[PDB]
Amino acid sequence: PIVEIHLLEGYSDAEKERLGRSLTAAVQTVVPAPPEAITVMMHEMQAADYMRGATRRTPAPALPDAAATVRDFLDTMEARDLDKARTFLTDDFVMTFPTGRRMTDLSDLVEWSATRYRFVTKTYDRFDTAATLDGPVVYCFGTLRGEWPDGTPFDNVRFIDRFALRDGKLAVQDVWNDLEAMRPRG
Amino acid sequence: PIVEIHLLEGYSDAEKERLGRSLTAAVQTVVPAPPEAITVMMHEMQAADYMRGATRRTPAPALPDAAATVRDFLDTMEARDLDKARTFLTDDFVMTFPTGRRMTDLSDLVEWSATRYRFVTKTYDRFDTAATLDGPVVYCFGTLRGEWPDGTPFDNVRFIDRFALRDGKLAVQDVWNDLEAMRPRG
Amino acid sequence: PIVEIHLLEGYSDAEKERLGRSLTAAVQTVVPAPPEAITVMMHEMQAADYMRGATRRTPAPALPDAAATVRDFLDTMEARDLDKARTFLTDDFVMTFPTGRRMTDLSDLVEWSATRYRFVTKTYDRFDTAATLDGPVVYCFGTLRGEWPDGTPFDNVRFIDRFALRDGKLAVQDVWNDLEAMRPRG
Amino acid sequence: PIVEIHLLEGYSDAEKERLGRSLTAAVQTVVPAPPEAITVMMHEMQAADYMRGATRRTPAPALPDAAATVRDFLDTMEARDLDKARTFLTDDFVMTFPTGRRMTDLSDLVEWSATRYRFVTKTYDRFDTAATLDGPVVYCFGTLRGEWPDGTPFDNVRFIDRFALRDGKLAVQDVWNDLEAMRPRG
Amino acid sequence: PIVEIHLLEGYSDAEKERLGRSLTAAVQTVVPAPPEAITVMMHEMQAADYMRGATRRTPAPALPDAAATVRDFLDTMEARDLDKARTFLTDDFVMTFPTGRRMTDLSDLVEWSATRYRFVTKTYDRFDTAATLDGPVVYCFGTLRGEWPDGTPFDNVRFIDRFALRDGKLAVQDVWNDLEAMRPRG
Amino acid sequence: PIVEIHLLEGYSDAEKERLGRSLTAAVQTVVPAPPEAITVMMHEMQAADYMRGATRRTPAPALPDAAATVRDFLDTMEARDLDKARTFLTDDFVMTFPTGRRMTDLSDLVEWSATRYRFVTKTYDRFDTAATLDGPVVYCFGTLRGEWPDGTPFDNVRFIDRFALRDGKLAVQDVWNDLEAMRPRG
Repeated sequence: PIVEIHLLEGYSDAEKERLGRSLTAAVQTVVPAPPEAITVMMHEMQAADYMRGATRRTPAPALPDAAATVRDFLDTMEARDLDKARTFLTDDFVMTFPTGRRMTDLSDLVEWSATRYRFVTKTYDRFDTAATLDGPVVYCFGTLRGEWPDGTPFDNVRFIDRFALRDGKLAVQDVWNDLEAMRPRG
Repeated sequence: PIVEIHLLEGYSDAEKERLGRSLTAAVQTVVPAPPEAITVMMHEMQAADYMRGATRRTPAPALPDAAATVRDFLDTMEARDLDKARTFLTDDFVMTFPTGRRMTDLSDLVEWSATRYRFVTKTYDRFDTAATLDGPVVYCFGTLRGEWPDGTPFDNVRFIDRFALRDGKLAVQDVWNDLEAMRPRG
Repeated sequence: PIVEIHLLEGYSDAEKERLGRSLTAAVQTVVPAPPEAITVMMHEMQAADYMRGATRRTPAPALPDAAATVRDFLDTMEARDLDKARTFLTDDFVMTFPTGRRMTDLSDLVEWSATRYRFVTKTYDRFDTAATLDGPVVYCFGTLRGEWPDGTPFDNVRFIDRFALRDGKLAVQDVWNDLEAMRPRG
Repeated sequence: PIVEIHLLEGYSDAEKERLGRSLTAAVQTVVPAPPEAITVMMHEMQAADYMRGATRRTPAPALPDAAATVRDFLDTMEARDLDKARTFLTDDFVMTFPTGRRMTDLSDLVEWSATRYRFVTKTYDRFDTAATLDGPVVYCFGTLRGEWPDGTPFDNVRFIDRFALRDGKLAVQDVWNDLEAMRPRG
Repeated sequence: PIVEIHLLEGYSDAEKERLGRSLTAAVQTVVPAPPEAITVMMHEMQAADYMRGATRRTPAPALPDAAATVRDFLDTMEARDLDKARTFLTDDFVMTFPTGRRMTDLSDLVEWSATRYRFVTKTYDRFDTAATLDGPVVYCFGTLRGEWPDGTPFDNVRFIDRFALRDGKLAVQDVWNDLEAMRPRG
Repeated sequence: PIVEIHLLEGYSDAEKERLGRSLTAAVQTVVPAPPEAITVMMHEMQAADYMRGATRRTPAPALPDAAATVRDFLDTMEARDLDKARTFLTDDFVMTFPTGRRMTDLSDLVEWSATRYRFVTKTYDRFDTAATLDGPVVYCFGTLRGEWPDGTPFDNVRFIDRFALRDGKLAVQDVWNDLEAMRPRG
């Protein structure tokens, strides 16, 4: 299958590369061709060579790479830099953590987790980006290492995060993980 | 943006529809245009009209709707019809459940889960399909209702499933949920 | 130059003909290439093959030929079949005749016109259709023959009509002619 | 509908805009779509990227905007600069004014009109271009202000002009107006 | 590289296959890509979908396969069916065989060859078709088996034929071979 | 017919010219259209605008003009400059000469031919390049002049060479000629 996309000039090489990869995978959700049977060609237009409604149009500035934004945010939270972390977030950002704990302030999350473990560090197995008609959604999963409250080190505890975005910013975060399934009880 | 895709004739209307929606959404991971500003045009070719390496090509028969395949599998599992559930699976299908329990035989899952709760029933908040270069990956999440082993009822226990597919069959299942986080402890 | 147009299936051959000639002529308003150096290709899409905003589009019916509609209306007026004439008009149709006489009701025109001449019959020299971004606009000019109020015959009195259309119906008529220039004065 | 046009490099942004608008309007003579639903994409080729006959082609230098040419000729005539006015004209230019007065010399028209009014100056309500296969045809209409021969001022006397062009110059002019309909009579 | 060709309906599947292979090969005379990297797509248009100079156009009836025509002529000469062989030929067909012997009558070739060998039968290693703008040119080469005039058998005597064609018919034949280089000498 | 080819930027004007003429000639092997009915359009893509298998292609430099390479090599062999002549050859180059003599060392050809004639020089009637799916194949033919071993001059002895190329180098040479047919015999 051969995909052509006509777009206005001004997107970077890295943005074209994301788009090309995204278009290729889209095809594979229906057509079981190997990526190597799938071609994407991009035709760039200058503003004077494009009109819609008898009117030139302004290119929509590119969204950042949603998976990179999520990783940057999650890195910034591990560095405990809440000021910087907030710059990734919409005004109405909402987090849901295990138990259904719903929170809108990053400080609330620090206090709530403080007693659940001393710290946790993420190892990422995978980032998947789900393209929706409401923009991208990011899933990332892997394992946690850290220490329980009494200091006991743990390791290889599975986690997954889901982020929904709006206009490039993180708008919703949901978290599921295996901490309470691996916590020592007896 | 205008997307054109050239493909061999034979795909159903519903397949073209999924394909067009996936392509539209793929654009939106980079170009934040209103879906109204995004056009998809499909050019259908007869076998005789298309050639690569100087030879006609075989129409690769369409994949099914992966989210619907996942939903049907999970429904069948809830009906405890393991004979049918296995018709969804690759021969090397592997499941990972909370604690990192890695299982390849649905029977193993039944026995392992039997002690952890009497039953669960899934309410689905959302499916998302992540188009990858290895094919579709399906994420679905929502909440569980059921009973703890002592017969105590629960509901609204968060869960998330991830499925990776291969040639229209389910190849990998990973599961994360809030059961151990919500389970009553003396 | 080579013009490609992509459109939904279901236009007749004659409609495709009109569209091809119109596109060719548009090119000739800027590029003084001979018509033979201008190619038009039409790609036809089934509904299933075309999507904007993740939605199939319903194919409209083609507009009638505006110049024929005008001719038909003017013919009906000459036959004095007002009921039929009105079927050609928008509810807000407006006429402007020499002296700037502005009229909305066909019956107003026959009354106003009756004192000006016994009758007029149009010979058409030319129709022209101007493609505008509000729709087609038709111009037709030629000569009138008739009799002045006292019965004196006349012939070859120049006239021109302009019609603006909306959705295939006649929305504005402007009229200009040489009657008063040629009228006998005692 | 999506219109693509392939043309050789060299046309200015303004020429491209004219062409884009003409193609858009052309579509609207058959397909009842709002301009907003109609896209025009231009693909520009360098000489080395284009071949017809195993040989290259030289682009036809663009036509000027016929409506601007007409307006400039008419402005010039209002300034009474007949030397300049003639540079707009084909050698066989022919004029027809109310009464069927057929004229080839601009000085003829000056003499003939001098009897008819002291002066008139045009206010333009609209320009329309009819794209035809023999090149553009220009219609413009509006009103005249001026003075009758005895010095009585008039105002809002309707007029319409039609110009046929040949290779960018004015070849035929036809005029119709309400001057004799509005003239005071005895 | 992606090659697209737009053409009128009416070509057979076999004609399209020849066309696709020739376009692929053409690309390979300049672009050093393997055929598997070269895609050809054909867009077929009904007559109503195509316009040049604002008129429909009639497809040129396809040419026959030049290399098959040659093979058929040569097979016919091996069965010695001269009357049939002359149906492949232009009225001014010319042959040139080793020693420079030029001949226009097939029966002249029969008499000349008679004393050079008892018979010869062609095994074809290859046909190559040279796409020139002045007509097709067919080269074919391989080996001969047969018997010298004294009955002594031979095989693997190399041969090559060149044929120029005109409007589907064989117009020139040139032959070179190793018979005299292999002939036994006293 | 209208051919479009999409390819990476970087081909020279002369390379595009060869490619356009070749595509044109390819069409003409099937569609006997006049060359001015055949247009070729080339669409150039930047590296970042083209993907296959979700990865960009590295453009490989255009092939040289095969018929020129062949001519250069043959001129160099006439000059007896084997060192230079070998720069044109693949490492697995193979020659077949009359009698089926198969040689891989240019030195071998000089020994073998030295006893067959004093020298020959080629007068070329024609080069034909055949576009094949294995790459370009060059045929050139004409006549030889030289001297038999005893010094007796000859001229007008027919010859034909066939070269197959690989990555712009000569990989196979086959030769057929009338030398043994014209040699004086005791």
